[PDB]
Amino acid sequence: TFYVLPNDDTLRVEAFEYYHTTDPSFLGRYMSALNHTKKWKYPQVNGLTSIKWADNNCYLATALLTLQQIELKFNPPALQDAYYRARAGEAANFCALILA
Amino acid sequence: ISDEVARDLSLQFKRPINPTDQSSYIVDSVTVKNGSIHLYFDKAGQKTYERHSLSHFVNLDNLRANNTKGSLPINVIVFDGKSKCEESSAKSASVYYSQLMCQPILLLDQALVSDVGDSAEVAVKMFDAYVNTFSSTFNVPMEKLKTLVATAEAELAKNVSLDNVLSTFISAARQGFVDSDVETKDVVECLKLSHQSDIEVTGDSCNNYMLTYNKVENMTPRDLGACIDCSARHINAQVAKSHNIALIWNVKDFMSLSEQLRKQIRSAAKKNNLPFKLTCATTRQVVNVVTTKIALKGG
Amino acid sequence: VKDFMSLSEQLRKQIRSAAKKNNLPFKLTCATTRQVVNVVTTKIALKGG
Amino acid sequence: IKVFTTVDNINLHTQVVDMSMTYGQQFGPTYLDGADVTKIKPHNSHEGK
Repeated sequence: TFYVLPNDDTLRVEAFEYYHTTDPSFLGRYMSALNHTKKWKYPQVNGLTSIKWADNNCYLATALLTLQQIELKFNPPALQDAYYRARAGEAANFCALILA
Repeated sequence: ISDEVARDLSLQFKRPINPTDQSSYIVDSVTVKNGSIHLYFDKAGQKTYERHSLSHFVNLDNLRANNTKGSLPINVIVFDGKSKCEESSAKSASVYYSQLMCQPILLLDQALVSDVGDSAEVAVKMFDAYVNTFSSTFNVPMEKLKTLVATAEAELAKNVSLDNVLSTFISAARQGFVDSDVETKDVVECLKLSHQSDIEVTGDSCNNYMLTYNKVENMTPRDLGACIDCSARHINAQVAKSHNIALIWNVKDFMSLSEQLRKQIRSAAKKNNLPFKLTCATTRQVVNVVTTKIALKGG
Repeated sequence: VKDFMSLSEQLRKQIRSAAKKNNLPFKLTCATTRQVVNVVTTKIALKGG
Repeated sequence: IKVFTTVDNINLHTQVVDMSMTYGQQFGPTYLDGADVTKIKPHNSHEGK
């Protein structure tokens, strides 16, 4: 399965201003990864998110566990809101952003 | 001639007559430009508007229907829309002045006119209110504040932005009275939010407490994650009242919350009649309380 | 609702037609709250000068 | 050193003091757990009190 998006430099400049990343191909890869990660399920154990093993997600789950227990703040407001949602169970978008 | 007088005249002259126009109309929107105010209304299904000077709108009591002057400089009558009593009598009372002025009278809701009152010195008034709040927070001697306000007067004469002027004012004033960890931007944002939302501010330590009425079932995931980050707790209202405990939250964390959540929390607090203030402190007070830690049903 | 009323009829019709053509769901509300969420958005305003 | 100070005993307030002078010479009458510290110079273990 594949996805296609046109090119617009103004949108990429705005995305860089919001997210502080200069990658011109960030958006397409991020969307492609997010679409695949949405297929997964993220249950919880002892109030901490658990993930069924798939596509070598062990180190990703370990990083999630590390982030769940430490003081953490981010400069991009979008990333901070994504972390907020992930700690509430919407970990798919945050993981996709981290991988992107 | 209006309908209220047309019938009487027809009865007196013993023959039908045709009225020319309605007695009054209701204004719906207001626009202000170049020291003048524009009023808009719909007449016979079509948009209509008029222009008038803003100078006469300073004194609202002069345009009230019960004015003892007996004359109206303008064809605009100010009345309270929520007051069903006087708004009904205004319609009847407008007839006399319409006949005196030989033209229809415009009905204008009081709240909109109250919002209308505006100038360029309103920013200066807001700055003065911020200074008064800061003084109440810190009780600095008046003379130093007066000197700083005198400098701020020249700054306002320069017509600089409110943000930078207030930042410089607080940075100069904060010396000797504010801990180094506090930043000027935090104070400025807290003052702005306090003015806009009518919230009192104190410098004491926070507690991050909330009532049971703030049910978690309606929570969005983002706000729930924010609550997890701030580590909030629930407590009974009467127990807090017995110990005389108010609602204290960090200004930055409270701002990070959603608008709807903040409005709901404030509404619940006002319904329970609980004092509530925001703070810039990053520490938690320790008082003998019995509270339940808010958390998800993780499993 | 109030902002929608402030708009012109032709603009509302064009917006609704575009939304329907793009299969985009759309609703109205009387609330005064704003959905502050992460989105790459450009503010509709005049050009700089 | 950095130490905590309070009035309602549950609030968040913090003070920073120098160990060269005593507590009383800088601030005044101060006590800690029934022990007078007005005329006592601090040491390392007093951090965080």
